[PDB]
Amino acid sequence: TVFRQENVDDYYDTGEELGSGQFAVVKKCREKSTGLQYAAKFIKKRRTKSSRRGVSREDIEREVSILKEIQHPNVITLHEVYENKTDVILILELVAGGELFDFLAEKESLTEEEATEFLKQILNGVYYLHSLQIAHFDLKPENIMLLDRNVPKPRIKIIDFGLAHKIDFGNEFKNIFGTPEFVAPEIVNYEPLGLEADMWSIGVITYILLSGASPFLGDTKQETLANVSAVNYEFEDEYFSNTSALAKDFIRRLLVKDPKKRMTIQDSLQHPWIK
Repeated sequence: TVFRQENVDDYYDTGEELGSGQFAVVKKCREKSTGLQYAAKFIKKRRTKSSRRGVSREDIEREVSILKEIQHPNVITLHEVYENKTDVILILELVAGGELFDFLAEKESLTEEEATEFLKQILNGVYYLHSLQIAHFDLKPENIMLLDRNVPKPRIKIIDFGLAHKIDFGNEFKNIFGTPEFVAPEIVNYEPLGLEADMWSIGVITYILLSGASPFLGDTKQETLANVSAVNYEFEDEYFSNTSALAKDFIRRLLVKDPKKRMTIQDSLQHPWIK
């Protein structure tokens, strides 16, 4: 697809560098016409099939396609897309609240009920995405942001749709990817993928959110993958002594190897722990 060919500097003022990925760098910018702040994500193009640097115009085309379709309070929103000879620039909503977990890193330690409030927002955004048959495939702590950390009730924002896919009927998807510690066995074992993968990740998130420890993180890359596939984890008393039976049941129904027997997003919203 053809994106805006005009120079981004004609419409925005470049600023500080918010973050930085492997094949992408994000900067803080301000639209000249409105004075409003946004985030500029520069994705370097591959433009050379044999090249292992940059992103293919198939992966870029896909992420923007998903983004352009998204429109929910708990998910990042796309403003504009530009491109030149070396980059594809995505002007995205500015999310400067930082990582949810780093915000919770502040004492006055979260009550189980207060923890549910934040998870609820995560479920809300996932609910919205799955309803559109969209699997994020990269749900983990660092992609769970806050719009503003200086308000009574901080709003969580789900970002980074670099791995997101549109689950279409017929023709399955199996590719291997993501971060070992937060991926589902179907991803590790190169098996057919669907929306059930995000639900697994959510269970990993809640597990960490409530205990502060990871359920499958091992001493090495191999050990972690083995813990995931074998779905071996425990609720050691040292971390789950103050966790209700409902909170554990909720996680158990998400950390299940068989994708078809794993709770769906709609099932999680009606779970007695979520109410």
